[PDB]
Amino acid sequence: MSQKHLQINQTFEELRLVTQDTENELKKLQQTQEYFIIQYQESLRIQAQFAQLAQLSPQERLSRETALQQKQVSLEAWLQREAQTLQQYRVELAEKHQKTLQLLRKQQTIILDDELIQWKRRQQLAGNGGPPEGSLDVLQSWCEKLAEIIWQNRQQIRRAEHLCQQLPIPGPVEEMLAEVNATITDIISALVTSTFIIEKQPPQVLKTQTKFAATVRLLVGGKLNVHMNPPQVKATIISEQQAKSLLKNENTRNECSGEILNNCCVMEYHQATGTLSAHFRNMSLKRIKRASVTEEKFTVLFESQFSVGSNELVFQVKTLSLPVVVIVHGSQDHNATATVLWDNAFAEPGRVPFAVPDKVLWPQLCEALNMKFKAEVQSNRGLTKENLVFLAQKLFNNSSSHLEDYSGLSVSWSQFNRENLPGWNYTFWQWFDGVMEVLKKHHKPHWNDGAILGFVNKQQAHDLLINKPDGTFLLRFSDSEIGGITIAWKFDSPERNLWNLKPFTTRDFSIRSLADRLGDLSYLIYVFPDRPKDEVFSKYYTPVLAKAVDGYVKPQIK
Ligand SMILES: CN(C)C(=O)CCN(C(=O)[C@@H]1CCCN1C(=O)[C@@H](NC(=O)c1cc2cc(C(F)(F)P(=O)(O)O)ccc2s1)C(C)(C)C)c1ccc(-c2nccs2)cc1
Repeated sequence: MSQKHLQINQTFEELRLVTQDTENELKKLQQTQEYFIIQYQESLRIQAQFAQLAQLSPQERLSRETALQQKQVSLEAWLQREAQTLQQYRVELAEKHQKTLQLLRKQQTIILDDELIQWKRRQQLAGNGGPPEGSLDVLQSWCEKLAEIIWQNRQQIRRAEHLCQQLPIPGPVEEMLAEVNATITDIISALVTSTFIIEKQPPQVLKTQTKFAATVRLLVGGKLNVHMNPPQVKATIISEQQAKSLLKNENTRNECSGEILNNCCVMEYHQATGTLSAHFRNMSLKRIKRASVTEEKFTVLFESQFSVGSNELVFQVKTLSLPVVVIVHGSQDHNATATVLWDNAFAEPGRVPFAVPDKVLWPQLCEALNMKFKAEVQSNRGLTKENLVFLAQKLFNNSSSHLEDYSGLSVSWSQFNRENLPGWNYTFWQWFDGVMEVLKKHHKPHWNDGAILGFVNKQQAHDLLINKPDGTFLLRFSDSEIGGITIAWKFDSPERNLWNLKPFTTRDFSIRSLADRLGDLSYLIYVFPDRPKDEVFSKYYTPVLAKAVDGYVKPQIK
């Protein structure tokens, strides 16, 4: 276990102990108050006995009167001392409650403002291919203890308040309790609202009329008996503007930007795991309301209303999903992805709904592109420092081959996916995404195997192959054709020594695969640097299969 995590567990055990201590004190204080009340009635009976001396022999009366006086004077003195003891125990209990609430405040800030935020950030980067955020198991186990400890303390101070109503003692206790109560309502509000979270986000590139899912959960749901009357959670699609004003409490009526089919779900309690979660499995976007379409951000607002405890402590919880870009056609998916990638990667913590920086530094963009690239190609072979130099030369229209020279250069959103690259009809994102699309669709094994060098220009291709045996070739990414793969090969000749074949695209690869095509060209012998062609591609050569129409009753490879 981590050291930061062990300290959290140490504090939970410390908080449990001090809450037991105030429970014991409150039981002692209830006994003192009850005994004091019996003794107060004993003082009224001394008075009643004095009135019963009216019918007594004044010789015997003298004895029974001095005795009643000695009893009254001592019981009166005891009662007065006991009254200050009751006030002192009530102050020492309020001080103890104030002390544990401050330790609980520090503990809750760690759980909610750091550990939960880290998990949410991990879930946010996972949308770009980052490593999975992991189970909410730990955050739930911690939030359960926050709920259990704040509740135990609230019911202790409700019991203390009953005692004060039963026997009021004016003084500093009344304002110490008024303060402890304010601290409790803040802790409970922050805990309830902050633990209503999306476990499984909806798709960030969302086509209308397409089934989609999301999972919301209340981390403290089982501990505060919210599972008793499981609340209905409703999902609505809202705009970036509607989200901004929603958080500033300017929601006019019930603002929304479209309709979600099957947008209602009742939370389900799972006794074994203690989890209270709404699983929306069949949501669908029926319509969307507009104001680029691929730059327009929406969010799925999940809201619910429930109360904590037998009585009415009602909470209205709201949680916004990570921004979503709504497409209708499917061809819009590529540009929508850039808007999502920029948001997921560069959102500053604590931002107002969907504010992103205009510019980032080249190494920040590199981290985002490499994370996306490996998720798309499904490989651990990502963008090397050389590949980054190639993309930096392309993006900045620079000649440097030193990655360090690009360190302090900034890429704006328009430089990434608005303005086209010099002398081209496409943006840097459209070029990079075109490479990912061609690799993902047909060449995942080839990319993983090292068979596609790709991120080299014509001059780099020339200088790598110049001193290689004839038939040495590399597969490169085409500049002129988005999603294109061109063969560069060396073969000594009078005109040129290096040659670039016409690039292939997914349409060509659907008719005949890259491996089948390379296998047909007998003049391609070595895959750069010196790997025999069949060694790298033979695994993927289509074995010619005979057909049923040609008279073959059993499958046959002809
Ligand atoms: C059939 N067979 C046995 C063969 O050997 C035929 C091979 N073949 C050829 O000869 C073809 C036939 C016509 C001339 N051809 C050429 O390739 C000639 N070259 C070129 O035409 C070009 C090279 C490049 C490179 C690029 C780039 F590198 F990608 P970029 O980064 O600037 O974008 C861009 C444009 C061109 S045009 C040449 C001879 C080699 C000079 C072959 C190549 C590709 C295709 C395609 N089919 C489906 C799509 S592309 C079919 C024919």
